[PDB]
Amino acid sequence: IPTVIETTNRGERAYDIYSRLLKDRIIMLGSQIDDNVANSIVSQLLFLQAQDSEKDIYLYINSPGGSVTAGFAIYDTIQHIKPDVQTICIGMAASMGSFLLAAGAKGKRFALPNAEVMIHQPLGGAQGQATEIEIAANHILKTREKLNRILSERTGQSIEKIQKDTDRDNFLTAEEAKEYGLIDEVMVP
Amino acid sequence: IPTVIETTNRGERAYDIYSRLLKDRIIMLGSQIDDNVANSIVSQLLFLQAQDSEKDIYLYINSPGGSVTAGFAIYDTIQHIKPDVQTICIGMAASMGSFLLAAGAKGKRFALPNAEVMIHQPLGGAQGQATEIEIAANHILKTREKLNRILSERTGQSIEKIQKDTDRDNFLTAEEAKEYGLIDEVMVP
Amino acid sequence: IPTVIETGERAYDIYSRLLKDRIIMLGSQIDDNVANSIVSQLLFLQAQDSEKDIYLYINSPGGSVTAGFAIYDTIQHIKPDVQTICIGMAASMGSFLLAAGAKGKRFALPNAEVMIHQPLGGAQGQATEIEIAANHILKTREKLNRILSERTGQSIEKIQKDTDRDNFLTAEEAKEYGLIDEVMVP
Amino acid sequence: IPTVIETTNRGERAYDIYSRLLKDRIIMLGSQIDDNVANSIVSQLLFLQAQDSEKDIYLYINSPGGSVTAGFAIYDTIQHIKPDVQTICIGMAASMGSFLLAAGAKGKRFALPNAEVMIHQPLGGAQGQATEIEIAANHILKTREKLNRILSERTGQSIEKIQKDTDRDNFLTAEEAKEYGLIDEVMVP
Amino acid sequence: IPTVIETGERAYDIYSRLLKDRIIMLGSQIDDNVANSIVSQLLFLQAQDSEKDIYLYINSPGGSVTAGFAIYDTIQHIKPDVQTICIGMAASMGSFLLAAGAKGKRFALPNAEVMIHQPLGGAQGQATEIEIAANHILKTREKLNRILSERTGQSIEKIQKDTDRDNFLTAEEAKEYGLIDEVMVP
Amino acid sequence: IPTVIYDIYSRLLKDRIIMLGSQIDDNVANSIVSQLLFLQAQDSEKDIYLYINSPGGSVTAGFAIYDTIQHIKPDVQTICIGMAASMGSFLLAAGAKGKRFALPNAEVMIHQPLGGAQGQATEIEIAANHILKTREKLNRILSERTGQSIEKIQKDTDRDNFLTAEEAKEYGLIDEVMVP
Amino acid sequence: IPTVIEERAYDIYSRLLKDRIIMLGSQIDDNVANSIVSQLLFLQAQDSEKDIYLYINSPGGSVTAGFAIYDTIQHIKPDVQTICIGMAASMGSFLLAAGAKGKRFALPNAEVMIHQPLGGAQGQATEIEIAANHILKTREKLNRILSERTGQSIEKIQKDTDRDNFLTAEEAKEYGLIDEVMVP
Amino acid sequence: IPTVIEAYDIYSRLLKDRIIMLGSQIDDNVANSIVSQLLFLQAQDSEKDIYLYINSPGGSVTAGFAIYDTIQHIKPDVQTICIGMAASMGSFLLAAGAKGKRFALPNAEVMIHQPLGGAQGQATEIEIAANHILKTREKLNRILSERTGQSIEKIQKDTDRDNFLTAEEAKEYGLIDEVMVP
Amino acid sequence: IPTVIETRAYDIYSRLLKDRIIMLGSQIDDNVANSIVSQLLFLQAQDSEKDIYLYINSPGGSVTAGFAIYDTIQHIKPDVQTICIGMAASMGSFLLAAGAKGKRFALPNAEVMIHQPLGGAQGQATEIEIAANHILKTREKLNRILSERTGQSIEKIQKDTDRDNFLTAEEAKEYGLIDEVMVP
Amino acid sequence: IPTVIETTRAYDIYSRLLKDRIIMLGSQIDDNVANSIVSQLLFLQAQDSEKDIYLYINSPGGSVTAGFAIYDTIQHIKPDVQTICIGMAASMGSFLLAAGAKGKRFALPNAEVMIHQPLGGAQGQATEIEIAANHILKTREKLNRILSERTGQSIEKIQKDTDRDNFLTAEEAKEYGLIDEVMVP
Amino acid sequence: IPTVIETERAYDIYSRLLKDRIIMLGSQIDDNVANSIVSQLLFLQAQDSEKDIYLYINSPGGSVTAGFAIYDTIQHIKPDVQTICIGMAASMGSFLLAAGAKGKRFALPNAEVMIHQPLGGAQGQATEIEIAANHILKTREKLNRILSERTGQSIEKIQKDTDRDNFLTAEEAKEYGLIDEVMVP
Repeated sequence: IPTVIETTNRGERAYDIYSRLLKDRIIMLGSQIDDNVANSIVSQLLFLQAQDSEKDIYLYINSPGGSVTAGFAIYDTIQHIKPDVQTICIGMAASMGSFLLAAGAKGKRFALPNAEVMIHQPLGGAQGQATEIEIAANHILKTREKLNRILSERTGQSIEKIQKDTDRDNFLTAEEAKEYGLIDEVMVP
Repeated sequence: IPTVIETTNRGERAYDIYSRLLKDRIIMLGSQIDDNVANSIVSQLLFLQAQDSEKDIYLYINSPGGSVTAGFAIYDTIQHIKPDVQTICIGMAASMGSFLLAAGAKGKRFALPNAEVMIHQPLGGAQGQATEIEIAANHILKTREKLNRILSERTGQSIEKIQKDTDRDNFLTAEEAKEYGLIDEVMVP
Repeated sequence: IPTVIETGERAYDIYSRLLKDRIIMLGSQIDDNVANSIVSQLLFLQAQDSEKDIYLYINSPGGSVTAGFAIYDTIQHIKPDVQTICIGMAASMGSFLLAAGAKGKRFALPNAEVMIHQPLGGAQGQATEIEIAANHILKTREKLNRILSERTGQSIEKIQKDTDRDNFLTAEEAKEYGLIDEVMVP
Repeated sequence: IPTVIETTNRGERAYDIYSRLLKDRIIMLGSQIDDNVANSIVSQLLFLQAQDSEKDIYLYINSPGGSVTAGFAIYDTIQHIKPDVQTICIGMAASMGSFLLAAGAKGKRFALPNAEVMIHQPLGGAQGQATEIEIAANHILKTREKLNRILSERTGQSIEKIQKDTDRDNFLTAEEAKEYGLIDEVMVP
Repeated sequence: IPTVIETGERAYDIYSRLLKDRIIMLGSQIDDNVANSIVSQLLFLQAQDSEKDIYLYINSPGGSVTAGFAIYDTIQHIKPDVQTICIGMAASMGSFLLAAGAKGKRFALPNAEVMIHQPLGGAQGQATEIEIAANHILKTREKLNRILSERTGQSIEKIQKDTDRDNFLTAEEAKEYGLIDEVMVP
Repeated sequence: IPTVIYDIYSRLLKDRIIMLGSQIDDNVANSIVSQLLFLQAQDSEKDIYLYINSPGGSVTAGFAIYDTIQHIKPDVQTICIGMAASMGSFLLAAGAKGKRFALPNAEVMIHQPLGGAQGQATEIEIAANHILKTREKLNRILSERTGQSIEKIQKDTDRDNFLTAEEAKEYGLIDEVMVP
Repeated sequence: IPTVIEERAYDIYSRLLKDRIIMLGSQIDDNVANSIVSQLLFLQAQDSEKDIYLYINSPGGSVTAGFAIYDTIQHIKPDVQTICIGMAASMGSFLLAAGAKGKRFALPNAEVMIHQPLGGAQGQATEIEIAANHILKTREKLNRILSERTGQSIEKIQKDTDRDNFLTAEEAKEYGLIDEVMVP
Repeated sequence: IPTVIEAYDIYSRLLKDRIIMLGSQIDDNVANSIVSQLLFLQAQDSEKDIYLYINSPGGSVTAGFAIYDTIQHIKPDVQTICIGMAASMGSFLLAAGAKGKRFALPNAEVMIHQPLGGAQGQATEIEIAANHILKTREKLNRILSERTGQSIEKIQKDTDRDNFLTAEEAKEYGLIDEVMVP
Repeated sequence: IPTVIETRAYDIYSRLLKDRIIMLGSQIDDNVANSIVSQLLFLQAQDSEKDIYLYINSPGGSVTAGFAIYDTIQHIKPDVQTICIGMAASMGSFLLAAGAKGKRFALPNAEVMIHQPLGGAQGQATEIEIAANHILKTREKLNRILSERTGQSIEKIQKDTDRDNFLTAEEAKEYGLIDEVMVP
Repeated sequence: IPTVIETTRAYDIYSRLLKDRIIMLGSQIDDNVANSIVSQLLFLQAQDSEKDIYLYINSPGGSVTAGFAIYDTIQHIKPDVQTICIGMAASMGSFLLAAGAKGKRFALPNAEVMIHQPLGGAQGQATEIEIAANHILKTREKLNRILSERTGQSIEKIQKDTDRDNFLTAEEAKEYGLIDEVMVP
Repeated sequence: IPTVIETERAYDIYSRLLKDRIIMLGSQIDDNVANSIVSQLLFLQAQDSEKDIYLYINSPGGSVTAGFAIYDTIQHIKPDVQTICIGMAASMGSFLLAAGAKGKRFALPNAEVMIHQPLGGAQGQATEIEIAANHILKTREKLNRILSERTGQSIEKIQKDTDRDNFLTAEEAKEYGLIDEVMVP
């Protein structure tokens, strides 16, 4: 991670490249989504709204997904803030990564031509007593319904179709992701 | 594991201690119940029926429990064979051990005075997709119903009461196990 | 494993004395070593008497499909009828071997469980190596479904549907399905 | 962990993203609650009161919970300081996290629409002699009572209801959490 | 474990040859596996002769309470008198079994040690789970103290006091306490 | 720990606040002793505020902090947050008289020191004598600081003794419970 | 391993050995090869005229261990029938094709797999060259022998073994690895 | 490394001359960094050439496409220079440079091959994984076909096993334009 | 361990047991002590008059396990001759001294070592005190018995066992740990 | 790693020596280390395309590929790169030492130079092992060819002398043509 | 381990050779091994205290303590104990070889003998290290003195020869006095 040096009338500024890009309202999500990652992204979003609530924000996504709970922290923050959040998929947007890709501002969800999108049903686990397993089962099914419902609103697909299409891992081309309604445009070079 | 050797007209017979007791129609269950242990108990039961279909068999139980399916293999074999199987609890009959104790011939289920009996919910696990966790949850809840129903048939308790009494680990005195109907008598002196 | 002595002096282990009554016990996972023992017992029993029934008790979570087919083919190869009796659980290749018993003589005890599902495998390496591995496992699936179809009376398409994920069956459901012939009372 | 560099009369002052938000009286909790996290949250609260004892503090919560003890250190510091501490649930407030969510200024406790709240009873361990195990059991039962008592005061639900509701893991939607009295309002986009 | 032979041909190990003289050697930690062997030997010895005394040698750090009660209850259930002889160390459940021997026939060799103490255990998980486990181990403590009171002649309250921490007793001190009846001479 | 290029603990040290929020080992004791010595050098008259959330740790490390507290000129106020257990409770009771506090839901625990002995009987005797000797040291100082007798403290610390904040005040480990 | 008593006491494999049946139900290493070879030597010494039955369920293994069994089969007087049950893979399928002509069998659902020998090489470039030459030379030996026993050309075998190649019993017969599929 | 605190390391120094250095395996972290450098350099100057030095055993196909698509998206020409080795996804990124501006040093090696992957689980899951990796192979082949001039059929044959090229053979293949002479 | 058959298959240790010889050639733990005690009780049952020969090559071990063997030796009727071969250290040297008076031997190059017992204690100060009190009491028990068996004063043994003390067989004889050094 | 502070700016000792156009190679040669050496070489050329560069070499060698990244960069850039062996130049380290500018290859009196044949490994099918064998033999030929051209030895002689580990004295390395002079004192 | 049946009684090969009064030492010398060999020597003496015993030695040595248990047993019993070195007699194994009956110590023509210092360890306080130091030095003296008596070599020579590993040819072992003859053919 290289450093960019910027000189001002008051003194020198040492930015790492991500922080230099944040200066231009660009946020780079390039890893698995967890609590520490979600914390960072939410904080960048809150900060950027505070700087200017009218200017667009650019969220670059290259992510195999991860925690559904961490993903919803990002999702809710995007919808809560005033600025439009553009979403750009580079490389891969899988599971919760694709859910956040589809969460960008209407008309401002993009994928580069060779980017891949994957949709699937959530993964979890349960150990212990039968009643403990029932509780964990009921919970994962409930979050599944919630993910499908929201994805339905954002793509225009029926909840029933999404249920069918996510039963097993579903890899989508950038053009297929447009057809599906996950993105609005493929950014042709 | 000590050896016992006996003289017959036509030569010498060296038995391990458990084999010598099996000659007298006694089976010792003193470990966790797994597929191997179940395979041994079932074979021992089938052998003893084939030797004499009239005479009682004696199953001593010191078991913390284990596999439900391995437990049912034993349970179903006990109910299938012609001879009465007496069940004697020594030390502890926990979980599937207590289910097997209650499975003995009615009137012939016993515990020694300081023996412990424990009843609980079946334990399990599942990892993977929501739908996979649903199948495994539905399954453990089904085997719980099955265990509760049989226990009800054998103890005289209601299914609703067994459901309540097994929600958490429930430790029983030998006399408490008689009152519950898991055994028939507490063996003095 | 307990010992049984009968009258020189015959010293049998418990499974060997049961083998004397033509009883074979499968109470573990099916791997090459297990399959080799079962096949060997089946060949021994036919060598002893090619007319008398053989009794195969099954309590198995399954295992190697290939080891399962060794047992399956040996059952169909030999002359004696092989009765299959499910105790506890017949899962994966276990259930397949249960359905493989002599027609009219496939049994389960009342509380025995049956589970049917897809074969499991793996593939690592180059795209073409993964393709070969996928083609292979999809072919063994078809082979399993076709045989299972013949033995149950269910269509190949139904078995494909019913095995997509783990399918737990009660003893009564297994009979209704055609995996067994009778549930054994008492 | 991105950097924000501000120009001040003195020179070039750089903050990590969380430190720039701290300047806006925003504290970000996005992890397990252990003694290190508690020490950090507490220090941030003590710092913000010293900067301004009148203005509100904003505490964002995305936490699986953790140490009851570390959780109470944060709870007690919140009630101690003069400024109102608004609490906002993003993603998940589970266990001691939901307790801290309920701990915000009354009328100023929030969750974003897709945030989840989980309540449960405390977890612990006890090894050794029967009397040592008795000491540990008595202690965890007292902290359970204490947690229930405070939650009652924060939510308006009875101790008897909370005890029943926290016997096993209890997952709540944002709207259910509001109904329960754990939060005051669900923040609409 | 050396072999002894009696002239078919009788090949015994040393413990097997001692079992002929109704001697059982308990010289290890007490678990279900060990309790299995001891209970079996006791049942076998009763079936051979229900009048003759049984000799139980004890060199044990103790172990599982429930496994110990399997042995304890079997000793009380069978017809023959079980003499207990402590060699080296009888600790915890070992000391409990030593005290369990037929009244008048509990022995320790002069330099043997006896230790009495609280039962040990563990609880993990929810507050309610820890409560159940705490209640259980307190209950079994009460059961052990109650029986030790009967067996030794000391009051329940004195045993509770004396087992709060590890309490090492000399052979003579164990006789004074009522755990044994006589110190074996010479 | 939110950082400015001043981490959060350094900004509080500027207010004469020392935060103890971990186990007490030689490194932690080093840091706190150094902070205590530093704050004295800044101003030898102004109070110091020591927040305690500690499961305890090394008796040796705790004593370095204890003795440093008594050695320096300024009063050191002790404030228990969350939990002060073991050597943490000892350091709580070690603050300036009238200036020992606990927040309402804070917990205090007192007990015996723990240790180990390995090797020859005489080596085990030396180590047993040493730990018994340090227990007497701790009990004596606790007696002086709580107002309870050494005889009662020996009884009360035989096993893990968990105290409520109001019970800790009643015991004399703290002076006040900080409302609200 | 169960016991059989006639008084004599065999394990089941030892019982079958009396009927001149050898079972190969594992990976082929030096230990396994030693046991098979010894059984073949024993059976010939018992009776040099009667057929031997070699049941094969093997994922294969060591080529060198496989050739120890192969050469022993061709060296002894009695015909060795090979019967594939379950799977004959790699060196296992090589030994299946090594059975007496007209007497190589597979059961109807048995699998046969053929492929390249596998190996490793570490060290200096010259050491890697030697190991490469060696494994290429053993490949040619395998192909040449398979060619004689199946009737397929060396060019064809080279191509069909380039990657893993799975065959049904019927396909294996058509290939020339076995003579008949054992019905019913 | 080496460092000026002023930290301002050697790569930051080169970044100011519009030089990006790829000297490791290609994963998401590396792709993140490269993509960010590419976007930053375009923001500094939309028309000035960018220089990307490649010494890589390859890595993630998905991360490799992140860098690839960013190269094609931005306005500046991205020159690619192979030093040492450009293997698998590395060689793919070398071929991705501005036409006429893909280079290798004389003793640099290039290796092309099939994509590598895995699959465990049910027959249907292995099928899904197999179909996907076969689809990404077609995707890689078609793009390489466009960038080298070779046909899809040829590239398929030539990438069946690991194929090591000299810099001169890489030029002949059309993976690079010139071999950089001293 | 080799087997010996009579006209009836013993192993070497089982064969020597017929000559009333018990071999102690390992650490002393509860398992070993169980075997030795059982052999002692077995040999008394056969013949309560004849001598028993206990060969000792041991680094010692559990003090508790040693006392099981010690107390059994004193309890039984026959004399127990102790012969040190190689090394008798820790509880081994204690059992060597436990032999019948006049009948404790070592071979010329056999070595004897005496030292204080070893132990461990973790936990609360009071638990550590109990464990310290215990090990000090067992040390007093050991010195007291060694005093009686050797003729040296309790105060001398205490001094001499402070650290590890290696004795030549001749030095062991002078100490009173053995009676004679067996020649040649 | 100590700091040097200049007043006019904190420097790493290495970046302070880089002001004097000195590059230090004091470790195994892998892709990271090569990346760093190449970057330093390209940076010094940007600073001054005419002035000489000083490459100190203390290396047990390593990756052949990473070694060639450095070698080709040295040949590519305009400035002369002097090579100085301190302690040990083994394997690829000796190849790089021999790759310095003509007349400007040095070793200190007690510095050791070791030459040997490249190492590798191959697992899998016969055909995969064949591919890996061919590749390493081809890089052996390439290394020997370049060494032949710079030492003045025949390829035949270099092949024989690199068959196994061949340790050379500083004077012996000079006789062999791997260096030009031994640096006195 | 192969079985041999006599008309029916089953021996393992080692037990069958023990019938012919042959003991096979083909392992490291430790307390378990010593216990076995000692028991075989006492067993063979009890069978016939006049007939010779044959001890075959293929051993890298091991425990000095365990070695002396065997050594002292050889000299204590009445039968002559022949020692035959096959393969290797090293460390304590060469000591036991020299410990056979005079005139009856042999090595097969390609067998190797090695003699050296005993090896040990010491951990803890200075006085504890001092104790272990004195012990192993005394043990060194005891071994040297016995080797001197059995080889006819001086203590001073053996001390110098065992300072580091000394590998001997069978013919060298004869000239040294560890054996009496090299066995042809």
